[PDB]
Amino acid sequence: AEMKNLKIEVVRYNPEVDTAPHSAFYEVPYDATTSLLDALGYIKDNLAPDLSYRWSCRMAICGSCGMMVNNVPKLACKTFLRDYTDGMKVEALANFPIERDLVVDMTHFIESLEAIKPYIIGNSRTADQGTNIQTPAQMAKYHQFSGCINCGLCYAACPQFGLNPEFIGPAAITLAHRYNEDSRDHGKKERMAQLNSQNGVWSCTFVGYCSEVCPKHVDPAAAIQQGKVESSKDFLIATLKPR
Amino acid sequence: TTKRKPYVRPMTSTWWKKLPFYRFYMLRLGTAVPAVWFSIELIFGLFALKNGPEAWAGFVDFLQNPVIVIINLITLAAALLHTKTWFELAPKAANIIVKDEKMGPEPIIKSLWAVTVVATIVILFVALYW
Amino acid sequence: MINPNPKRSDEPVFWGLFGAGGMWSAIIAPVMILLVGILLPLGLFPGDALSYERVLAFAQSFIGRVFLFLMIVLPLWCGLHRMHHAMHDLKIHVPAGKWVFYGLAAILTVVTLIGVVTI
Amino acid sequence: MQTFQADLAIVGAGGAGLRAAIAAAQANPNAKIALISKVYPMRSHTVAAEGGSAAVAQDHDSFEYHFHDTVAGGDWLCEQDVVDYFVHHCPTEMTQLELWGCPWSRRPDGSVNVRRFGGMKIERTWFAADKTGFHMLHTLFQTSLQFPQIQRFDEHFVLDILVDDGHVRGLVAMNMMEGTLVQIRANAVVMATGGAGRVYRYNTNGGIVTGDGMGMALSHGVPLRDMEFVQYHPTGLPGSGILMTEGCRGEGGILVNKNGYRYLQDYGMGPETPLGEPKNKYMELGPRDKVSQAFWHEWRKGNTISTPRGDVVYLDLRHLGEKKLHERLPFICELAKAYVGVDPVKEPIPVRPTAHYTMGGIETDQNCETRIKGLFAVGECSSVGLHGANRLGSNSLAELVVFGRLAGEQATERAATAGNGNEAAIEAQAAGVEQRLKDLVNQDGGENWAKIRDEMGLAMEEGCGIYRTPELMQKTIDKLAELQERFKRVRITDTSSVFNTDLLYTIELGHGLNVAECMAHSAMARKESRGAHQRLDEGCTERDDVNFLKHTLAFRDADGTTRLEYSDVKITTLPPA
Ligand SMILES: Cc1cc2nc3c(=O)[nH]c(=O)nc-3n(C[C@H](O)[C@H](O)[C@H](O)COP(=O)(O)OP(=O)(O)OC[C@H]3O[C@@H](n4cnc5c(N)ncnc54)[C@H](O)[C@@H]3O)c2cc1C
Ligand code: SF4
Ligand code: F3S
Ligand code: FES
Repeated sequence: AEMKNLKIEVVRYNPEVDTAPHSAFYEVPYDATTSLLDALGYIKDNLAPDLSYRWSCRMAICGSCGMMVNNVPKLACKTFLRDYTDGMKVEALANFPIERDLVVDMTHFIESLEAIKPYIIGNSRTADQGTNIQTPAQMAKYHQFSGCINCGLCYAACPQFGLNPEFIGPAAITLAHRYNEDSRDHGKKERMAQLNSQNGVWSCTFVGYCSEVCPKHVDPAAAIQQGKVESSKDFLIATLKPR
Repeated sequence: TTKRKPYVRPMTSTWWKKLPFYRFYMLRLGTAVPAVWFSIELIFGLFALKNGPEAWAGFVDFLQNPVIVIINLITLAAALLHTKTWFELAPKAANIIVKDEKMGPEPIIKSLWAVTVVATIVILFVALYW
Repeated sequence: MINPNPKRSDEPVFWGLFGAGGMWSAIIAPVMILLVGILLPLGLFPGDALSYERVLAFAQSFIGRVFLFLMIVLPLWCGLHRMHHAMHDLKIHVPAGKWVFYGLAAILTVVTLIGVVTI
Repeated sequence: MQTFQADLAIVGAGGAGLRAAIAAAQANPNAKIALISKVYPMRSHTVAAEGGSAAVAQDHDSFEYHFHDTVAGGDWLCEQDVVDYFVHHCPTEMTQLELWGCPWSRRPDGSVNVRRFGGMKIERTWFAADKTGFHMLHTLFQTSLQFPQIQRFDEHFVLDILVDDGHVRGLVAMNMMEGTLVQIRANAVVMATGGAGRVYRYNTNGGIVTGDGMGMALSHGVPLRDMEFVQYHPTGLPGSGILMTEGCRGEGGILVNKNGYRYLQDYGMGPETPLGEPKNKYMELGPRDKVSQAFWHEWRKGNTISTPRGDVVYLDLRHLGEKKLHERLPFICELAKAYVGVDPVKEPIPVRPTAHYTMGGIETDQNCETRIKGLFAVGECSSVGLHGANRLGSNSLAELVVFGRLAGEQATERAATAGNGNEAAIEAQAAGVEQRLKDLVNQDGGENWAKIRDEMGLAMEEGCGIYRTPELMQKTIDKLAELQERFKRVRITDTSSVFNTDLLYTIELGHGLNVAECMAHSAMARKESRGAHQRLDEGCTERDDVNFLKHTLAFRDADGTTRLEYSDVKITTLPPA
């Protein structure tokens, strides 16, 4: 047989030399199994050694893949060339600054994640006492929301984040919600200030595209609305404490 | 000094035009306009009602312009769209576990529609039949 | 880097109203638009069911006073809330946006309240 | 070079590195800890594990059973005092992970559930759905955020360590985004860089698992221990090498050839068990080595199915059904559909043996310390003497948290009692790194690094696979020597400073070649068959406790040669025979 070739448009940028990003074009051989990740590797190996990008796992579990394919945020390792025979344009992950080629500044993402204290709080139990008790029912409360691989596709997806870079964002809020709903955790109060902030849940207008593009089906949109409900309760209780 | 020059892509006011998913979001927000327009119509109808039979007749004539009719026909379509989309979204606020599994959202959606269907019948019955 | 001591937003108040408004207008707006907007003016109703007399009887009745109040007011708080964010998302800059829309809602609410206690 | 101060420096932010970082923060609340990683922590390879972590838990279990399984499964190349320490500390650490929030799967009563891996008789493997590594790592990472003692250096690629007068004094790293070098001074340094499975053409490993840490240690006269013992997982997807977990066969899956025949019964793992009832030690739940070898035999008979990506057997899961699949195997179904166009409900999954885990690694004692004072090693990058000649399924994740803790605490103590070294000698070492880097950049000769890589991978696959011969091991040894010459003639055409991966991938390959040579040389000299090391030549096809009950140590001298010394295996209560 003979492998079919595909012309791929990769949006290059080198801050030492370029004043703005600019498209380049590479013919890449492919078959039904070939991923955008495979193709990026082929390019670097044979066409442009200076093509920089993030990746590692190759199986859509680490989250370093994140990038725009035809204005849709996707993971390179779960994007396949067979599906783009009419053309394929690859850009750096949207709503993040472009540092170099397909590598973006993820700092705000990490800082948002850190801010919401994503760890068990206020549980005095020690290991000599054995584990906590937690039923399937209790785990079902937060479990889906614990599946976030921090790929940041939901940030590229959210136009509110595009319009407001201080918005702590879907994944960050989702993680706060994940611990807030963990029966083992007692630090809900330690996380609300952020969630109650205008840059917290209240920057969300429920566009819902974060859940759409989420490769691990976390449904962060649902975590935010539940967050809005929880923030509202917290507002009411706060009004009624003249203490 | 750094050798980095972070390129920040701007976001235009036409961001929503590009992707049909963003378009349906904007169209949802769009439903607000007729809704507000309808609430306004009702205030006119309310005060035309208190000013007596004369004012009420002028209100009813307005409603059969019939450019207004087409606007109201559109208003109805918007309201039904708002309903369809509202019931798709409200379920996401509930975190309900049934038999060690997070429920939803179909069981809730169906219920909301059942209430809408009954309400419409109960109200149409009460308003017209007597 | 990120604000450690952020101001609590007052959004829950408006969101709550927006929430009740959307739910009310989802269930009850279609039939009402059909009645007032279409059936009434085209005269597609039996006898004197939607005649001036019977409407006034209903309106003036206590249930009608409360019903017409919520029917008008609840959708406004939902709709004006949505317009407030349509401006933001279209990047149309509105001076004192917060106060304008929610003030308009306040105003109209009051005007409606005057209406349902008669003028 | 900008210079930073730290009590201890940790190289790598996987399971082991984080656990170490957290431990040191708790051992000394006033400590300043520098956690270094060329990726953001959560991209570390520990994230990809789906089987589980071993810890004794059921009433009818004993630490002696877990100790015995490990030692026997290690074919008696385990350091028995280390195995004993290990088993006794797993429950503490698995429970602690639970306390830090790790969502371990549960029984109805709300206690943690366990299941069977690594051929074990009594089930003890704790599991977080089929995302155990993901959950372990994210739990560990996220937990580390509350400890301000830990200053992370995210996306910093460590180049070399700083050693003087037999004592480690810091390290040199490149800020990947800036392109600038940085000195980190610390009187204790913990290597936690993962294994070296990317020296193989086909593997289950993430791109980052390049053997960097093992290479750096080689450079300073620290030997790499038992490097010949490389573990293949028997069921990986062809081409990509992506892991299809043992869980598939745990939930009753089967392995068949082109004739639909369950070949495993003919290779000593009979008799066939019925579709509903898989039994431990039999058929598709037989010994890992026997299963991986069965494929090879079937390939010889021409019973493997042929595909574009390679010769395969079929992993058939149709007879499982939805409920079982989507409760315990959902991710496998996504993997199958995406990477081989196969729906497990309606079709069989193609598979073949695939390079997986690096049993060998940096030589350490029972406290995770190397022959260089203050320099520690932990996790897959190390050889603490836990795994001997074959690692037990699900003992790797437990090692990370058990010895990660130890190393974290141990390193805290050395730092405290270190005392100052010679300032000029150290700065000279730092200059040495910066200079060696400039030499590589200014290097030229028009060789493409990628092709050397491609060929290294092919050589390891052919020479150091499931079945080994002196012909092909020599062929691989010679091939690597060739590629080492070619490496000096490589030219790195990208001279940019902003996230220049051309330079970085080339450095990785350098380490890989050094490690690959240790693997091949160790294998060639080991004239016996033991665990994952299996030979076909006359007089080498069997275990030999008379002559080869000993660890291989591979040194690399300044002249670029790979020399071997051998060391003894500590026995306590379980001698062989
Ligand atoms: C697909 C798969 C499934 C598995 N499943 C299981 C299982 O179910 N149970 C089990 O017990 N074991 C399993 N294993 C084995 C086990 O998960 C790994 O051996 C273990 O997680 C490795 O952890 P680590 O901390 O030693 O290294 P890693 O997790 O690989 O982390 C290494 C760290 O070092 C950093 N690093 C490396 N080089 C440099 C450098 N030059 N500069 C800076 N940083 C550097 C990396 O960025 C990374 O953060 C599995 C392995 C694979 C591949
Ligand atoms: S939520 Fe879904 S998308 Fe947003 S980060 Fe976590 S995983 Fe990536
Ligand atoms: S995309 Fe954006 S605004 Fe809300 S629901 Fe999702 S976050
Ligand atoms: S490479 Fe790990 S997510 Fe795609």
